[PDB]
Amino acid sequence: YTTFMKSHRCYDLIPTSSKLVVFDTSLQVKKAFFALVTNGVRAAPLWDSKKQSFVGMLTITDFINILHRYYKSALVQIYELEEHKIETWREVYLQDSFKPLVCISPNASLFDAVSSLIRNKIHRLPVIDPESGNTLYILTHKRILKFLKLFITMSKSLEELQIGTYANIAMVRTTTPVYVALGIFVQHRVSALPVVDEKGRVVDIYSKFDVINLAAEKTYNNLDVSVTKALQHRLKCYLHETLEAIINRLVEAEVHRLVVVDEHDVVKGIVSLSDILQALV
Amino acid sequence: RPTVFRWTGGGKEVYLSGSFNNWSKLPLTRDQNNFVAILDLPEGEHQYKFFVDGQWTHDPSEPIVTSQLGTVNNIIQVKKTDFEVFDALMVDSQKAPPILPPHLLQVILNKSCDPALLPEPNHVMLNHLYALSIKDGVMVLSATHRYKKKYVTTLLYKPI
Amino acid sequence: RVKIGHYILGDTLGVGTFGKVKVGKHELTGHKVAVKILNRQKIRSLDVVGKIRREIQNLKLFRHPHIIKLYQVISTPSDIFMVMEYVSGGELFDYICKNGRLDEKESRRLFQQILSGVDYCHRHMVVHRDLKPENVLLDAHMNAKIADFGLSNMMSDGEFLRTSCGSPNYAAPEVISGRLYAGPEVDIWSSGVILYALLCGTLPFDDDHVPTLFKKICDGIFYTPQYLNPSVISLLKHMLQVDPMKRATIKDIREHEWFKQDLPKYLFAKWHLGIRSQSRPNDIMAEVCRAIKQLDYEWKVVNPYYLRVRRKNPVTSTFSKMSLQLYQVDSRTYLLDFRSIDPGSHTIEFFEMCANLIKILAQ
Ligand SMILES: Nc1ncnc2c1ncn2[C@@H]1O[C@H](COP(=O)(O)OP(=O)(O)O)[C@@H](O)[C@H]1O
Ligand SMILES: O=C(O)c1c[nH]c2cc(Cl)c(-c3ccc(C4(O)CCC4)cc3)cc12
Ligand SMILES: Nc1ncnc2c1ncn2[C@@H]1O[C@H](COP(=O)(O)O)[C@@H](O)[C@H]1O
Ligand SMILES: Nc1ncnc2c1ncn2[C@@H]1O[C@H](COP(=O)(O)O)[C@@H](O)[C@H]1O
Ligand SMILES: [Cl-]
Ligand SMILES: [Cl-]
Ligand SMILES: [Cl-]
Ligand SMILES: [Cl-]
Repeated sequence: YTTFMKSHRCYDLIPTSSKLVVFDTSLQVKKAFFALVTNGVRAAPLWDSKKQSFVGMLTITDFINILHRYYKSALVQIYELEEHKIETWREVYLQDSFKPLVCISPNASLFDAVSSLIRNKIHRLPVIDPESGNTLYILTHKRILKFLKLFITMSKSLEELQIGTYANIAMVRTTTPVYVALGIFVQHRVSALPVVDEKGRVVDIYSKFDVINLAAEKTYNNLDVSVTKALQHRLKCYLHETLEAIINRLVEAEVHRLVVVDEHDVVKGIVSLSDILQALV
Repeated sequence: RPTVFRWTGGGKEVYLSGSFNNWSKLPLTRDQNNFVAILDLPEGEHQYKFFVDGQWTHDPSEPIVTSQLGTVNNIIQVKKTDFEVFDALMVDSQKAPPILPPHLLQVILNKSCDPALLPEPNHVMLNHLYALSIKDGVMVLSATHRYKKKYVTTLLYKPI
Repeated sequence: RVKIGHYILGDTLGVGTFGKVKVGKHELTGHKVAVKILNRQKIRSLDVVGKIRREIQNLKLFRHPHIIKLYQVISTPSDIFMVMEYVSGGELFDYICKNGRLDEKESRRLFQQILSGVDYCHRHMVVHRDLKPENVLLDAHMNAKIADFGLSNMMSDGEFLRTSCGSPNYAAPEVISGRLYAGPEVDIWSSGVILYALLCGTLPFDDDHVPTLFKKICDGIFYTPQYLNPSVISLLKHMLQVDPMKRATIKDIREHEWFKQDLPKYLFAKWHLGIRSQSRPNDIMAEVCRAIKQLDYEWKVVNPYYLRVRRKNPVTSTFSKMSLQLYQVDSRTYLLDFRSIDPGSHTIEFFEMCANLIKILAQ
């Protein structure tokens, strides 16, 4: 199975015609998050004009970070987000704690890419040609998982094989404010937070993707709202379900994770797209 | 090692005598005002003359060589480079503004579905620079490029 | 016996774009070939030395049942010989002269074959301009064979063609108007007249009075005889569009109900370009030169409207090239186009190179 990845080049997964959005580090950070929304993209590389190279990647995590790090109140402006460049914020977020750009060549194997995702604990990996130095495509877990499912022509229970995090699951409630919830994604470094009712039963899920709605609807200035109010603008699995069926359920919905739930719809663990690709590595 | 011998002029009978054929009257074939003969010769120096209707001559347009005895024969230096086509073609090689073609007025960005995915562009509009009006003192730049049999439209958000 | 390869050169078949074409019968087998003769001295007299190099390169790797195959190129010190496949049938033109027009079924068969070849060329970024029934030869079994690639040309990424080559009756409006073109569109117009000629036995655009011929061509106005099938009349109306943007694509022809019939298996947020300054074109060129030099960039003035500029990178210490061309949109406005010429990102370096110029320029 993994032998298939070590053979197939990154290039094969790049679509016939794609769109890439690049922000110069000198761009005002608020303009940058609105551009991610208008262009309908979850990640954009960053070109440092002074350095004459791609120094990094701007994602929703950066928006979650600025928001939670700098939100003072609903009554006051987040003056930083409003007037701060991507470079000014990149310096604050990464002071002594520095992290360089992680990239893959289109000639390199699909395995090299999957291994580099888990190696650096990232969801967005840019593809760069060595000679040209151009960023071609942003390789995601969902795209690799899609190509792999289209290739399958194991077979045991989710409890038997034991894949993913099943201990101390980060969660929110119905009434939980967005600010509080952002603070969870910050200290825990997780992608989504299951929303639970009056009892242990899970009614919804607030993902990092549901945070771009704040940028889109320009509502980020009020993070005092409950996670349910926030989700007003618009799936689980069982421990006895087979791995092949779980992989099938995730792709026939194009979702990053599934919740391992109990008989009375109560959370017991989680299984992310990241974990499945790791087991097959 | 084939060499072309051609006599541009008229005649009832034309012949070719050469070092390569021990100066024997080899006859040339007429088409129009051209009398030809193609023959394999070793890569070296060769002398030749023509016997055009009872008269010995050389092609004045072709290189000659005058003997110590006052004999004028044409000369031919069949070089190795003359044999291979691409080697020969290499040695051989030594107002008002245009109206804008309507093709450049067709983009893939403007004309549900995946926001990243785009239509295949016409080869003709690739490498061309497109830009969106400067709003809020920030310039937007775009261009579609190709890497192998795939295309990438890069958008640059650069302040000005 | 005048020999080349091992074939005995015979009678002149005709005279092509750059030289005579002769028959060749093999010394032993008797197999017949067509030999194009290109005098090295005459090919250097016209500056076609490069064109011939390309012409060979292409044809030497092509292999389609409806394109005359180039077997071998023999170089001699004097001339160059192109050994090609021979077809007994001769011109399609002469066929349509002796016999009349072709019956719907027969016309369709041949048109499918020609278009197949035309597609194959375009699929290989080669555009044979000058596509006429005179350049469509037939074999003993009545198969079309595309032949004079002397006026052909390559299709480059981001570049247009200018050469107004081909016969006036078969030439596209943009070709006769001498305007710029991409390449495939001009072959489609020619394929359209070839289709007309096959069905009607006459030319759609024809007149002794040259100005009224050119008027009709640019007015895309022709006669459709009563005997013509409305479905093929719909195909011709689509192929003979004066606007290239409204013209049929090989994909649009392939999709057509007349074409498809009995078709054999074996064949087949507003963005803006550059900047638009309304000033005098001679003054815009002087302005862009005053702008490029004010940025410390080395260039080369080709046309009085085309410039090729290079920039030394202060960080990666790599030279990056880009070309500038000024076109004419309205009768009132003109626009300046920026093309990329093939470390850090080449694409981004280009964007940054252009941006500087625009920040100090009009519309
Ligand atoms: N290739 C990369 N090189 C450097 N930093 C990166 C890269 N990709 C992402 N990052 C950083 O990793 C952090 C988390 O990003 P990520 O998990 O990919 O976001 P998302 O879940 O929205 O896709 C961010 O602070 C971002 O700047
Ligand atoms: O014509 C031109 O411009 C030529 C330029 N270079 C040439 C080289 C050759 Cl070899 C010939 C040639 C070839 C064959 C014949 C024959 O028909 C076979 C017997 C008589 C006649 C002339 C012709 C030209
Ligand atoms: N809500 C959550 N609580 C705890 N762990 C989680 C949660 N969501 C995902 N994980 C785990 O976090 C890791 C990375 O997940 P992800 O960010 O979703 O790709 C994996 O080991 C997941 O199992
Ligand atoms: N386990 C899940 N069940 C249902 N919807 C989910 C789940 N995980 C993510 N989503 C939805 O997927 C979107 C976020 O996308 P992503 O982070 O790519 O998975 C949001 O609309 C979430 O509600
Ligand atoms: Cl002829
Ligand atoms: Cl015969
Ligand atoms: Cl035949
Ligand atoms: Cl005719």
